Amino acid sequence: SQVFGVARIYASFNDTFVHVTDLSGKETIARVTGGMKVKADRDESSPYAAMLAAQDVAAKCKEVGITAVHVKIRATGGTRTKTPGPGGQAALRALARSGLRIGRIEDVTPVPSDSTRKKGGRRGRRL
Amino acid sequence: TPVTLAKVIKVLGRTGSRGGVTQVRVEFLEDTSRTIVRNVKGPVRENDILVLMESEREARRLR
Amino acid sequence: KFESRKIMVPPHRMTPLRNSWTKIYPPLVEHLKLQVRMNLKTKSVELRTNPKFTTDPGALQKGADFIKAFTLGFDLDDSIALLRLDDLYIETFEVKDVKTLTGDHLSRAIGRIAGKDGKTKFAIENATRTRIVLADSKIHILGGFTHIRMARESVVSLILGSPPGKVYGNLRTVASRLKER
Amino acid sequence: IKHTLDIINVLTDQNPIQVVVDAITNTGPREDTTRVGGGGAARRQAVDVSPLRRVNQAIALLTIGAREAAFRNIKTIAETLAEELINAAKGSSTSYAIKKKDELERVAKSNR
Repeated sequence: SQVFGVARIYASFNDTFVHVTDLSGKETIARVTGGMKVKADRDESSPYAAMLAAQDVAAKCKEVGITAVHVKIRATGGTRTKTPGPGGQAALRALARSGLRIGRIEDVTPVPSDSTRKKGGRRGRRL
Repeated sequence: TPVTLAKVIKVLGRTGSRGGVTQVRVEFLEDTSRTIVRNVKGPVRENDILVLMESEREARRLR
Repeated sequence: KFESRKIMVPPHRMTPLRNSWTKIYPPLVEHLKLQVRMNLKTKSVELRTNPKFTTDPGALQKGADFIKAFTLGFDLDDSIALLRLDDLYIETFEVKDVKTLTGDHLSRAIGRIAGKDGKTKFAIENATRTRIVLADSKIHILGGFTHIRMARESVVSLILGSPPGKVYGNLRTVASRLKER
Repeated sequence: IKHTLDIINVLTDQNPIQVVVDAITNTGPREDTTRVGGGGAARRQAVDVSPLRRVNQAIALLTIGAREAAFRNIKTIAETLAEELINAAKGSSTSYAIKKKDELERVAKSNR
């Protein structure tokens, strides 16, 4: 049927990566960023900029002609939050909205068995 | 000039800061299948006829 | 031209699922025009769309968000508003992502986020125009992106030991500076 | 009004009541703007004014333009009002309410 790809969505607290690859992790096909899309420094990781970057990715994949993707959404992992943010959620909303074939939705977040010391100190990290 | 002809079918209430504008549900007169939500300044009863310009514009709420 | 997604059901949420299922599935079937099946054996909700239905590929995503948010413990009507509004999203965090807590420190932190009779939590949801599920170690926020950001500020304020009165002060500050604009 | 209908007769419009009704029709702003709150910097939003208010608005604009034109000249109220109804029964932009109808509709189109 369709040409299957590998979509990889990284969700940092400041950024959203959408990353289309071939099978076996071969080569990068479509790869933009919310940073390179929207010039507002407040809006570097908005769901709006995430949807714009995801539609840019969909446009470049249709330029290549590859339609199907196996999507692997991914949080920061490590020691920061292990659930991918609403940037990845709106990116999935956009890649559904852009009419690309979706093979399989999987949430691959790197979970440590047993973590080391975080960069928060004893107090807590942020705010 | 596209003169959009419209029909009032359902009033939604009184909105605006001053409480003056009206949200109106609209049966488009030329094509029945379009139901629009518009903002009308003035007195409107049911089954009235409006004269819009754009059938495609919709505004959510007002303050 | 079918498209099929499956989502698992935990038994913790399965009893409200089997209770309110009669209100859950018809707005997906009729008001959103999606094909909805349930394998109660594997506890799997199966959302598939057909050539019969309206070709709205975003409606399948919003239905998956509907079933996922109800799976996360959120209410029916909030997830129906997710079916209506697009700008509402979900945050999900852990307690140990922000500050390491152990034993009764975790319990007291959860109690200070909740407050007596939920009065700390509910006053958040009125003033942040969001909805929150406080799971075991998980927090789940549902609302606009600026609004879930402000709820994240409030809950990170609560989790680091700050008293609820300062949270009411910052809460009414953010509410006053947001409702005015 | 009787003098004005006589003038619209003698200015080669055999149907002066139709001249009145066409000036009502051709000078009604279909959509206008209201002053929404907007969050401090109060923008103006295009509302689509009711046709009863379009009648009210057109009659108001015509009477204002005629009262402006007939004031401080030798030319009578009947002649100025007939000139306005003839230049406004068919859109010519030499009358008053044609111009102000155009201004309200261009503010409405600019501000939707």
